[PDB]
Amino acid sequence: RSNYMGNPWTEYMAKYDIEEVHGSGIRVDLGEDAEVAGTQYRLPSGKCPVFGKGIIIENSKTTFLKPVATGNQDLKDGGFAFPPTNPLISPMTLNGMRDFYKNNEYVKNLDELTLCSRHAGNMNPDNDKNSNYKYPAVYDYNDKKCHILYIAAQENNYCNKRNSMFCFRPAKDKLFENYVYLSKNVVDNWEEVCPRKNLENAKFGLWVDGNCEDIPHVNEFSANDLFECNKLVFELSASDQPKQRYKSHGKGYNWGNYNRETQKCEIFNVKPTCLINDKSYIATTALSHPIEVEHNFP
Amino acid sequence: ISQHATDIGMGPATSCYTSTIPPPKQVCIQQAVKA
Repeated sequence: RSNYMGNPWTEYMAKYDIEEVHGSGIRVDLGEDAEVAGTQYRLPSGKCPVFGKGIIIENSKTTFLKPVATGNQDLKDGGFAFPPTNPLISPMTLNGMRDFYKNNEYVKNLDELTLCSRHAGNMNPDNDKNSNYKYPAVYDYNDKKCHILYIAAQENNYCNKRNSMFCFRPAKDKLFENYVYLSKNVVDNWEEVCPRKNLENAKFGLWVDGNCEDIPHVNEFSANDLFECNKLVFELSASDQPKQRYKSHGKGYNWGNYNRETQKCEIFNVKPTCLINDKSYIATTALSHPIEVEHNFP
Repeated sequence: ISQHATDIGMGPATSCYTSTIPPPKQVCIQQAVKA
């Protein structure tokens, strides 16, 4: 029957269909495989930018963008970023990248996030005959710097001793609020087809028989503010981390309806198909920025 | 453990790189990455 027909929300709600628009893990994105000199590797592949995502290394929230340990350094002295090269490839400012690609009309005018992704996808290992492997990156809005990540791993907690493998986990945090985690597949029109802003005075719902109905079942987590609700949705979202096949393809608890008055983060794993206008609510996603709101309804 | 490093996303031990965006340019890590 036609219970889902005549939905005026279809185009507007397309960006909230995370399996379709992102198509990979969020918390941990390892949605693709790449063969390099006989060995199979895992790599981030989500089509959307992940706003406010960083990696916490053994309590330290200020280390993951530091270059990876080289030469005589012990492994725990470094972070996850590409080490210095001659000439320098990473980090590079937005202006530095626009200047670097000035003769390339297909690259030079890309938005900052897509440009960072394409710059990180540029240098290919000489061992990689088929150019399969493309590094992920972090864009820092505070100083407009693109950081190529040499380490594509996002979680490890097999971990411990300065030379032993460090323990690490992904998270939204005040210290990561200006970061953007970018896979090699970030789409050039993410602004149009991916989430970013939290929706003020709105709650996600499901369109049924010409009306926007409430999500029938939600998982209630208490949250002091929108930021804490966004952190909880991220912690529960699509994950490609090995549980022991290890690909979520974007499936997970990716959405939350934040009631600012009851201070409840109403978390769910089914895609929303409409919005309800309710002044008590803010609609968030695991991909969304933990602070920014869009005051206007829709 | 070797399999675990691959399953969590650890990438290839790589020293030299070549651009996929023109012009072709070689870039090498002067000192080896701590493994």
